Amino acid sequence: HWGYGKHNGPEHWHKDFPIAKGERQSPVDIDTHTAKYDPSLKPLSVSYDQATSLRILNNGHAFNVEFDDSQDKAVLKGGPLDGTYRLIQFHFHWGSLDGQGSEHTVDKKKYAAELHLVHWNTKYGDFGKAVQQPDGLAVLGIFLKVGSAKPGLQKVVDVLDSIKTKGKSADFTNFDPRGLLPESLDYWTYPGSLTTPPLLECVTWIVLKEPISVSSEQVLKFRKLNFNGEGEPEELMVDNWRPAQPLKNRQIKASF
Ligand SMILES: [O][B+]1([O])O[C]C2=C1[C]=C([N]C(=S)[N]C1=[C][C]=[C][C]=[C]1)[C]=[C]2
Ligand SMILES: [Zn+2]
Repeated sequence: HWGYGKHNGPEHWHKDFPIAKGERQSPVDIDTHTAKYDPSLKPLSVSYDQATSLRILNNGHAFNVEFDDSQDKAVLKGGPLDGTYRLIQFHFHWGSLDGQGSEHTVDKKKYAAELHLVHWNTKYGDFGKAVQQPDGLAVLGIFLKVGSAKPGLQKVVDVLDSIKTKGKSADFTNFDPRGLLPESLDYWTYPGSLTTPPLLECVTWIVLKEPISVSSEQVLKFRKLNFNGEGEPEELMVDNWRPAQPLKNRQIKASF
């Protein structure tokens, strides 16, 4: 099936998922000089204090840390959002080299990786229903730049040996996602899509201006993961990012 190889990568996805050539595809390049400051945009409201992480898993495309979303424990509200969006999971996209890895770019600059905190609009009842709606998901995107280590990220890095291959999972309770946020919540926002098949156009993207810093060792360990399943030929999980797509008829708004 789909992947990030030369034979099944982003340039091939449109054959099975024609929406790949849609009107509101992600990611996109964020041109800082063209983004429109919108004084009407409200501050984001990230309430993760009651977050309940459950487990971490390697699904062959990235590693996902899942949360209990059967109640309004960890939610995202405010900003450009109407309503309450519940955190269901987070994952990253990264590169084979420090100079690439993020999906969104800023004035064409690529970061070493990009964290996606995925949330779904509770008015739709469940995640499956939400992805069929234009305002079904709110993904908070955060860039990672290589520099000093991110203490909060280390708990995730240390458990990766236990989910090296596709289909492996491990218990991952009591993880606090607040440890993954930068100091500032200034952001850019635009309507887009999942950056992976089915590439549904159901996402309100909220991308933070301020990157978090992670050490070269932390991202290096991301690169030791495998796309393949155990017992299959080893393919390192790197460059699991889709390149910037045409902005088309959309405006990127800035909260600052
Ligand atoms: O492209 B992404 O990596 O970036 C942001 C993001 C990504 C993937 C998903 N999708 C998830 S969690 N499940 C899913 C599975 C099947 C159909 C629809 C959705 C959600 C958010
Ligand atoms: Zn993602």
